[PDB]
Amino acid sequence: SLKDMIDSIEQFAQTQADFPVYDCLGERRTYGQLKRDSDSIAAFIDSLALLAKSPVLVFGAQTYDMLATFVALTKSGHAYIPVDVHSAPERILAIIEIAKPSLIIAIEEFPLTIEGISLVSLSEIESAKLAEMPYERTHSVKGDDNYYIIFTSGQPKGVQISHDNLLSFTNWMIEDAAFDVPKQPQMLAQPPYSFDLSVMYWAPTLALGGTLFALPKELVADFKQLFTTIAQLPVGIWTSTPSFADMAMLSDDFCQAKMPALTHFYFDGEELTVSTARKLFERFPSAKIINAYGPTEATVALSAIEITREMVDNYTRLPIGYPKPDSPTYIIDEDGKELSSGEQGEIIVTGPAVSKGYLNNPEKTAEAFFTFKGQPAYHTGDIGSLTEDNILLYGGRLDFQIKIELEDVSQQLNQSPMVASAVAVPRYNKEHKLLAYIVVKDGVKERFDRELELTKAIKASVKDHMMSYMMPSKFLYRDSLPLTPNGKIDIKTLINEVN
Repeated sequence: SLKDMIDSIEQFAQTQADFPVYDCLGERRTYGQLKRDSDSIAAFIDSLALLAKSPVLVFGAQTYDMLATFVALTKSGHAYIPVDVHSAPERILAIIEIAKPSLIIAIEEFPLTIEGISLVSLSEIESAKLAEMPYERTHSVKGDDNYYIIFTSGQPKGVQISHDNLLSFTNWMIEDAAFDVPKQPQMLAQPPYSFDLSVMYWAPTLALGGTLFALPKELVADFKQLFTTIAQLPVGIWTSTPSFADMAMLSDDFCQAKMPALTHFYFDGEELTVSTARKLFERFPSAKIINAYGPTEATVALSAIEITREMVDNYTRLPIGYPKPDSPTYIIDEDGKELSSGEQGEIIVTGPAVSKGYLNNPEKTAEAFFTFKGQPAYHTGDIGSLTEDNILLYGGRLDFQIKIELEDVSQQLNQSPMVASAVAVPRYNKEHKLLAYIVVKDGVKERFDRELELTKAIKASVKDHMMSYMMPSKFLYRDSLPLTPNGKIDIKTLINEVN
């Protein structure tokens, strides 16, 4: 049972000083270096005489200095706000208005000028590391103090995760049979620090003293090379969105033979498709696949389960798994009434992993955060249900249960032997409403004179399992789907594209 994230990495600094905590295509850093580097940055932070416990915005990609800096802020009692190098300047500016950081640490070149706030760059950090100052933790973040603030993706909200929030996620994850995390795990680090899925690699990794394998900023660009460089890393564990795995599927190198070391896939953030999973079993016969689910507002994930071939062969949708023992999760009616097994309603999460709320936004906190049986609770905005087995099943976003949930129509379509992926979207006219974007498997377009014949053909492929009222009317064909900065299918965009 983990007690303090920092205490942990501090031990590994005594216990396995020269073991690698970080690797970027071969340039490595060790637990001993992480301790000294972060001790010295901490010292530099304290010398800046920032207001106690103020948050600090850390802007960069996924280099070692990002992590060293995060650890230094935690040591010196500051929550960090991670902002990725690719985020839109308006997003950055909005984040800065909401969070009112006392300092900006631009570990990559800051793309803006913001007067009124202290700004420090990479050179200051490197100069602090080079100075090797000593550090004693007198005012680290502990308990209910913010550990990090992650901004959501509408208009942005700042989710406050406390050290206690964090420990509850991490302690579950490393004790969970599904995840089954090995000692000193060797984990890919593909998700950006601005997205909370990244916690799913750095927390268990730092807690179990493994190594993070990070990729350079410019490989994020070209996908042919990306997946070829990833291929060469001795990574044991792949953590990403399912859409990112779908992209990996287009590479010859994404397979057992080229990635002999790969034992586990951890997915969160997005519906894991039956088809994606089947395909993963094609390329990695021996790999285990873990589906996990949770909102940012409850620390990364609240449930998880192993995916089997039994499930892939049989099910329409994949399960999102067993809720964690310390975070009681409930399904509720629209009236607030808890539902018995099997009925569908809003997923509600409770317990010590629930965020204390949205930084400086009490209206939105009051709307989503409430007390359920005297336990702090969060409205997920997700529809699902609970099995007798205590297994969460996913229906979809409340925003998209349009009565059925668009998500269901979508997965019923993905069942077509002709469809690569589909998304059912509605058309609006006065705030008044059934279509679907389709990408077909390759070599399908060419088998067909016109769109109508293709549409009739697709619609016949799925008819015997699709209720009549759930079959959309017009299909809109594209060659791929738009992807959000965080590796997700951009549903919002697709619904706007059809006004």
